[PDB]
Formats: sequence, structure tokens, C-alpha cells
Amino acid sequence: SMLWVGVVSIFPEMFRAISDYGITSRAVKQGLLTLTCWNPRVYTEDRHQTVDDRPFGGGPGMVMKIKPLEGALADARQAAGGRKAKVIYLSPQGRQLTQAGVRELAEEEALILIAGRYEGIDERFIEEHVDEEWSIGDYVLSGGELPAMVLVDAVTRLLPGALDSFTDGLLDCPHYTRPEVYADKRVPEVLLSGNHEHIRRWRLQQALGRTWERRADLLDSRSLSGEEQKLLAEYIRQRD
Amino acid sequence: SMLWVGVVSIFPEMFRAISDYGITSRAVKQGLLTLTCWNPRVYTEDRHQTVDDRPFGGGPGMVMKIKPLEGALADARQAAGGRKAKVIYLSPQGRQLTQAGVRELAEEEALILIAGRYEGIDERFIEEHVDEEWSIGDYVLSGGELPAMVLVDAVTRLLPGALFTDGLLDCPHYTRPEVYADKRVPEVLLSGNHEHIRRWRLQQALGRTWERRADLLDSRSLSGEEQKLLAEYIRQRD
Ligand SMILES: C[S@@+](CC[C@H](N)C(=O)[O-])C[C@H]1O[C@@H](n2cnc3c(N)ncnc32)[C@H](O)[C@@H]1O
Ligand SMILES: C[S@@+](CC[C@H](N)C(=O)[O-])C[C@H]1O[C@@H](n2cnc3c(N)ncnc32)[C@H](O)[C@@H]1O
Repeated sequence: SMLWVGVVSIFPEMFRAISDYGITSRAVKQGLLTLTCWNPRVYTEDRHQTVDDRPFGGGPGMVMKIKPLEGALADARQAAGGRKAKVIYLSPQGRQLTQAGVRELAEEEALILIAGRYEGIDERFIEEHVDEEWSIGDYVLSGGELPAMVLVDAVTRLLPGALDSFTDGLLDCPHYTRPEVYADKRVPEVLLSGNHEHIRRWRLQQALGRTWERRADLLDSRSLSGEEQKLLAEYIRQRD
Repeated sequence: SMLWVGVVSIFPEMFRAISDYGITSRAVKQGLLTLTCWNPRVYTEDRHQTVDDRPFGGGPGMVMKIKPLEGALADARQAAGGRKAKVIYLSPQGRQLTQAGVRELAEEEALILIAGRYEGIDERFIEEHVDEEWSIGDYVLSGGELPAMVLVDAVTRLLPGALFTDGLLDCPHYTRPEVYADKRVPEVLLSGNHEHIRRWRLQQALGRTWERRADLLDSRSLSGEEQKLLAEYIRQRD
């Protein structure tokens, strides 16, 4: 009940992937999350009018009509009640989702997600109704249902009582479990015979070095402390 | 047939979102894409089908046990047959997925995608078995299932007959009616001039990219025409 999510999508049953499995499923059961779907085809003027129509100016593919989406939105808005509802359109043209963005969206009382299909939705719907556009990344998907699900999953993790990378702006350290030896590779001895301060310094150093190796861009936008500059310089020199 | 995909996951039923819907479901039907699931819970040794284990060095959470993962991977590789399969682990620590990455992945004949759960998987498993690590973006999800599905959806779209190419954001889209609640479709699109439609679209694409994602333009080699249409878009707005 702490977070109310409404999804506008022509494939509402596709959302069983999050309503029936994982953290999102557990959060629904616990009442932390409320999830509802709104099929635009149930909001056409008459049952003989489809959700899509030919694009103006031509070109390959079809475009989603404004009235079905408008109908679906209005109905979802009514169901949200007395909650501050943010209307998100999932689009590659939107703001890139990051852990910082996830933390913000987690503060919202209610969210209404517009999952588009075909070649996109009519600009006039975006202008009039869409509050914020959001992208899950710089790649093209066939529809906005997996992006909407990616957002719901990321946000649900932050809900209190529902349960790290980018929490500190760094990649995570490697993880190890039983047995102590597997395929001739042994667990770093510090993880087996170390104190919490040894384990903390090895984890921060591994996180810094992995970020430096793979995602240097994450460092150019992060301030390295005295300790970190030294843990990092050491990682670089001891790499292999 | 064109592309074979093996998924290592403890929630294979989540993959109904791609096996039953869209281009992926169509590609399966048309035989362009083969989609299979390999559940580590089946490759267990106990009654309760334990797939997680405590982490070395303390801390909260659990790590995925190597043996159930190795088992599921082994069987996925056997089913891949004689196909050259690239083993990918979905994680926030991986190479960031972009359209250019999608095109690269679309050249592979087989993909085995490993979907993590909990706090992650054992690094020794990754160093030994994983060819490549891929992220869908700078955020943390509860599992690798949605990222694996995003990857397959993106790649399937590039399969022939399936249904950031320009390196720009796209132009707005308009459909019937001509006029809706005091808003009307740009007249250029209501005309039949295929050259004026093209020019207007390329300008709106250049313009939207300049306004929102100037980073995509800094890496782009703008043509003589493109530099003119973009300048025009900038000078002509409030
Ligand atoms: C073929 S696609 C996008 C086509 C094109 N970029 C456009 O909108 O002009 C149709 C739907 O997929 C969704 N989508 C595709 N990629 C996405 C992404 N990377 N992030 C969020 N949504 C995406 C959007 O909801 C869009 O309506
Ligand atoms: C809670 S996460 C683990 C995050 C953890 N900090 C780590 O060390 O990877 C569980 C699983 O989600 C998947 N995952 C989470 N975010 C992802 C992302 N942004 N890109 C690709 N996969 C992701 C991975 O398979 C990961 O093992």
C-alpha cells in the first residue's frame, strides 16, 4: 500500500513476470506494492477501432492513437485516488534511469507507466499528459513493457521491509561462497582469515579497482578520498 | 535456428513475457529464434532445492552456489550442440548495453545467458565459465531475468524477417485524427512531399537530440545538411 503502480499497456497479462515472481510478488503479498494494469483497447470509441493507425507523413510501421491511451490514463488516475501520481512514459528519448533516479521514484506515492508499442505513441498525448519521460538505456526495444517492469523491480527493492552497486557510486566487489576451493581457485584468504577492517579495506579496494578497470567514467564524477586514492594506486600496481 | 538462446535462471516462468509476446514470440513461431530455459533448482542435491549459500567474509545476503549453476550451464552447452555459444552473465558490473553492443550480439549464432539472483554469483564461476558480462544500465535489479529479456528483445529486432541506427533520438510521431482537442498534426506531414517530410523529420531528430542528449551529437559526424537543419531548429525557437 505504500506504493501504488498503474501500467498502461496493450499486454497487461505480460506483467505476471513481476506480479507472480520475485521481490515485486513478495511486496504485493506484504501490501508494500499495489500493481494494476489498463489495456488501451478497452478504451477505444467503439470496439471496432484498434489502438494503432497509419503514421502521418508515411514511413514503415503504425502509431498508437491518442484517445485509447487518454481513456486508459483517465481511468488509472481515478483508481489512484488521493495520491500524487507521476505519469511516466517509458521511451529511448527519455531521461536515463540510474540508481539516483530509482531512489527519487521510490519517494512517489503513485506512478502511472505508459508502455508503448508499435513505432511509438502520438506526440500530442505526450505533450498533454506525460509528466516525465524515462529510458532504461541506449538501445531499442520492441515495446515499453520490459522497461516498465525494470523500473518497478528497481524501485520495489528500495521499499522498506522489501529486502551494493551505485549506492556509493562504485561497482561492487567480487562475491564468494562455499567451498573454500573450486576448479583450483581458492577464496581470497582475507575473506577466510580476516578481521572486519581487513575485509572492509579489501572490499573497498576491489570495488575501486573494478570501477577503474571497467567504468572509469564513474570515477571522473566521484571524489576519491585519501584512503581510496591509496587503495586504488595499490590495486593498479598489484593487478597482475 | 537463426539464433539459439539458452537461459540459466531459477524463474524460467518469467520468460513467458518473451516466449508469448511480441517479435520474440513471433521469431520463435517463425523458427528464427530458439528459446530454452535451464533451472539450477533442478541441478540440486537436497529436498528443498537449495540454490543459495552464505557469503565468505560476512555481510548480509546470500550468493548463488556454484554446483547448481555449473550443472544448468553444462546442460545448456550440450543443448547448444555444435553452435559457437557466447556465455553472458547479466550484472551491473558488466559492459553497458547500447545499440552498437546489440548489433555485435546479433552476429552470434548462440547465446547462453546467466541470470543471477541474491547478492550475485561466485567470482570463480565467472572467471572460469563466463565469456562476457553485460549490464542493461546503471541501476540495481533483484535478478537477471528482466535484463536477459531486454537483451533478447533488442537482438531479436535485428534478426532478418523479425520486424540508435542514425545515432540520433527519433522524430515525434503523429496519427489520425488530423486535429485532436485544439492540437493539430504539423502540416508538413499532412502534405505529400516526401523530401519535405524527410527534411522536417531529420531536423526534429537533430533538434530533440541537441536538447536532450547532446552527448550523442558530440560523438556524431554531422553532414552539411544536418548542420543546417539543426542551426535552423535552434534559431527558430523561443
Ligand atoms: C519500436 S519502439 C521505439 C521507437 C522509437 N525510438 C520512437 O519511439 O520514436 C516502441 C516502444 O518501445 C519502448 N522502448 C523502446 N526502447 C526503450 C528503452 N530503451 N527504454 C524505455 N522504453 C523503450 C517505448 O515505450 C516505445 O513506445
Ligand atoms: C541484487 S542483484 C546483485 C547486485 C550486486 N551488487 C552484485 O554484486 O552484482 C541480483 C542480480 O540482478 C542482475 N542485475 C541487477 N542489475 C542488473 C543490471 N543493471 N544489468 C544487468 N543485470 C542486472 C544480476 O544477474 C545480479 O546478479
